Amino acid sequence: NNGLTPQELEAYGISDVHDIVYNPSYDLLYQEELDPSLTGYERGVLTNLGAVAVDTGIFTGRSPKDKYIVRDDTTRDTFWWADKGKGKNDNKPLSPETWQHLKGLVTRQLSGKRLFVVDAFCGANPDTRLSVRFITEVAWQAHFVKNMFIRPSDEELAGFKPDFIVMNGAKCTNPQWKEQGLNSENFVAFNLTERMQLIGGTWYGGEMKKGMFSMMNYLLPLKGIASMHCSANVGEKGDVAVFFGLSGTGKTTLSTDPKRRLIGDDEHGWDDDGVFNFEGGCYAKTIKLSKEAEPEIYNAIRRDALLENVTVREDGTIDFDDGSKTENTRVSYPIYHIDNIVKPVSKAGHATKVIFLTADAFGVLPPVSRLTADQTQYHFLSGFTAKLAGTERGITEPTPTFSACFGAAFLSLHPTQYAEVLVKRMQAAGAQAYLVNTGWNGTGKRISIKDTRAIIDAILNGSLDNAETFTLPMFNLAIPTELPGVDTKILDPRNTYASPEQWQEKAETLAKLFIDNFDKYTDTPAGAALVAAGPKL
Ligand SMILES: Nc1ncnc2c1ncn2[C@@H]1O[C@H](COP(=O)(O)OP(=O)(O)OP(=O)(O)O)[C@@H](O)[C@H]1O
Ligand SMILES: [Ca+2]
Ligand SMILES: [Mg+2]
Repeated sequence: NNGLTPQELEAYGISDVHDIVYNPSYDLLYQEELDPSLTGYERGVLTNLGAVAVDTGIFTGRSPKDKYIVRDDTTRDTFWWADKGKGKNDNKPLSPETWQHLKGLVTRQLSGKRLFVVDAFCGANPDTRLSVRFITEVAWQAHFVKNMFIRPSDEELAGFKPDFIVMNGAKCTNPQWKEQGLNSENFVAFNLTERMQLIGGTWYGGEMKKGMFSMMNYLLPLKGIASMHCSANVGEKGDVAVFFGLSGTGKTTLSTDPKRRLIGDDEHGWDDDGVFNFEGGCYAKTIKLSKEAEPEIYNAIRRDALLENVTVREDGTIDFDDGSKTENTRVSYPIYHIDNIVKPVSKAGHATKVIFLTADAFGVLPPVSRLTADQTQYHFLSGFTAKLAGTERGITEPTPTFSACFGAAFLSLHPTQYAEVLVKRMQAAGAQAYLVNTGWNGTGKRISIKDTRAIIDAILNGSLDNAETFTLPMFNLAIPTELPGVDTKILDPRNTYASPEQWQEKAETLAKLFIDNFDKYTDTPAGAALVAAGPKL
């Protein structure tokens, strides 16, 4: 039906496939999205910036409650199941039977129509990458995966064999859900024996992106390769830095620095050769976006970029400040929309700087701290930050949260498994870790992007490592006495309070939350020993 034969899709259970649009160019996608006869959520609008904008419907973020993984002989003893030992997680078990029902709904839905099939790679390295095949009936969805995943060359497509198949049946729902013990009529299901992901009900593109990240998070650590929820860049001297963090904490904004070559902004692996990007694009947040503060991200918004849920006025101009649809407004663009990037392949050497970004809503943690090896493990496992996004934050949150490894929602294995491989990679490279508060302090306002950038610079240029430091009580974090380019006043979180006693109060409350959260890791001699690295009242 074009590139692919209708019979190859029949193997997946899809029938009467009328027309196949295989690996569409950006030009065909542009034409497809602007088709005047499109209706509903398939419709695209042209903005004054040249980029097309879409409305993802009801779902403006991920639906963790609708995430299920089939429990069978492949995943039984390896997955970090939500219903097993100590472990707050979204890995809810699903029966092969219910899975077959869901598959029937999606294949029936995709049957008898024109489909968009995009073949792409997840992982920059040939040896550990997943060849993924995406099937959708909605043009902008194909566009999303074209932007986010690694676009294969013509010769690569020649002998392309899918390792994983993602079927997006956003238009259908499961009416038998109550009867089947599911959360709702929507679903994001994974089956590792069949190597497939099914999406129903939710149009949100993030589900495909994070779904494959969840799969990489399962496969890579099993072979000794770290799978990380971080941004990464390289300086001209070949020095690599990785920035860990949750939604909206600064991974994207802080890694996009003109003096450094961007490797990626969200998901990376770490093998014997170094750090590699899993993706071929960036997924930036756009609420309150200002070209003055984020010129590189602003300029990447042009033809081929795909805006999501932003408010477009009558004259086609965008209102980036408007969060009435959702505060989780986004834009995806192929990585090349950023000028200073690593190419042709998104990879670099071993990371020597590991930065943990935390958006502290309590206004307790210092702007920056140099972590000891034990504190590194402790804070990585604790993953304290704020859920300021992921479905609509920046006003409906920040919700204080402890997200193991700074990405609990995408972990398929136990948090300790990610911690050990990461610690292994850091040791071999002599990497140092730092904790950075991109959140709030005593002023009730977020730390300015300018002060944060100066801090990142200080870390990257080593001025932080050679600065005199003193210990912050309770948390026992080593903070610099002064830093070039940064206002000395903010370095000590107690100073932003009219009384350090006010700080004491909040700091004791936060410390208790940390101690409470960590107790679930004290089971092993290791976890038990790490308690000494955490807060002490
Ligand atoms: N000091 C600061 N440092 C970083 N980001 C800041 C700061 N002050 C405000 N922000 C805002 O916080 C948000 C951080 O978003 P960013 O896209 O970097 O999050 P992320 O870590 O990449 O999240 P995700 O995992 O969802 O991609 C941006 O909207 C940015 O403008
Ligand atoms: Ca992310
Ligand atoms: Mg991002």
